[PDB]
Amino acid sequence: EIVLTQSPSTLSASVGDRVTITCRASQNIYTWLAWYQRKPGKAPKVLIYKASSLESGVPSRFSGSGSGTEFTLTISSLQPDDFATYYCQQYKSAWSFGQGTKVEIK
Amino acid sequence: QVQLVQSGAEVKKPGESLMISCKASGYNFRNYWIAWVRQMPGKGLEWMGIIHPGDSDIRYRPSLQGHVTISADKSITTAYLQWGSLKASDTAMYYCTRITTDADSSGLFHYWGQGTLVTVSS
Amino acid sequence: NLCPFGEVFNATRFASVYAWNRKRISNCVADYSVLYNSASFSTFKCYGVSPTKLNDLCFTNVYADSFVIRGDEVRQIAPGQTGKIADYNYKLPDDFTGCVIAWNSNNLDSKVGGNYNYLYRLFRKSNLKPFERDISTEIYQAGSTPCNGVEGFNCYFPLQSYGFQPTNGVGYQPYRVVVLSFELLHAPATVCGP
Ligand SMILES: *[C@@H]1O[C@H](CO)[C@@H](O)[C@H](O)[C@H]1NC(C)=O
Repeated sequence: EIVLTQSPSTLSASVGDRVTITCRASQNIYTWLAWYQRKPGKAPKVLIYKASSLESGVPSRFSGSGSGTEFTLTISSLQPDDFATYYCQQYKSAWSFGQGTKVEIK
Repeated sequence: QVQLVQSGAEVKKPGESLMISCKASGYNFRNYWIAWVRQMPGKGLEWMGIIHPGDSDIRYRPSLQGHVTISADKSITTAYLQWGSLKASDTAMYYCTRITTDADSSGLFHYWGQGTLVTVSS
Repeated sequence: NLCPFGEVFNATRFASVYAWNRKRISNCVADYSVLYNSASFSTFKCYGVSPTKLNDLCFTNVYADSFVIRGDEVRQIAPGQTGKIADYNYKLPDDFTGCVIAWNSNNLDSKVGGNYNYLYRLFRKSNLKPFERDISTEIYQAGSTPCNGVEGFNCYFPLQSYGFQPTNGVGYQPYRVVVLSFELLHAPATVCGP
């Protein structure tokens, strides 16, 4: 059983701003963290896998970094399509998701 | 392109029998794990079980070992989730995901179905 | 009678590679054809003796040693091959007569959340001479500073735990491996085919 935490739970900025999302792990997960984007009432879409690899078709603004137990999601420039909620799901031992972080306009 | 399509939402009485399906197309149904994920209201995403068609290998969580049943029909390429007897705590959003397998890992939930709300009430 | 291959292949418990289980089979009649024509085995590679030519040719006694490895590490169970498993855990001699039967056991030996029962040795100071096992778990010294037995800097735990899951890569599924080995001595041929 592995529990993950996201900080901050809620964070709002304007278009073009730099958004940093931190996912912290209970124990060591190496680099088996994947980042999802979920629109309200829609299936989540994978953005980053292996904690640093971009998925095909995702804009290059999203970036993944970190290893061990400290992970970071960085949005280079916020844009109207970036407004959604984000989950950091680990898959080292058994699939487990974070509580999620919701972003919106300011 | 991989497409997963599920059925519409159901509203059932407790104690009944419910079967919810998820149709998979765009890939070879016999060589990819498909997992069921449940998101109860007020709780985060949480898997229930996995099923690999071709080997007929079905594995559930320890807590839900004898309450839900996963099944597959490769002739039509659908994955079924059925309840022996619906309870009051089974109301949630149910997802079917095709696991993209990576080495030394539990696999990545890559493609998701549109989801299906299930509500239990009297 | 019949040679008891049932309790070595269909056994419910397989030992790890650092403690590979050895069974001496002798004084019975060999039925290797069932081994070859089962078609349920992923890999069945035989050196020295052809699979279709071992049915009649017979020996004095055979050793079946079984363990569980990774899927991508089954290429290392062969003479003159390197790697972690083939150097620190299980090394076959270049002049090898037995052969390797490895079949996938993803539905048995892998459990969701991590099956950490199976271990393999990762670090040791000397290579393995053919056909022996080392079980000693003393913390070896990586550097020149003595660790006095206790674990710490420049002294690591030799054993490492396999994490087996049903959703691992096809090259990382837990493969159950049995190795057959034959020897020639002055003893009469106890084990022979039909
Ligand atoms: C036991 O192992 C043999 C191979 O030696 C196999 O042919 C047989 O089917 C196994 N038993 C069962 C019940 O499958």
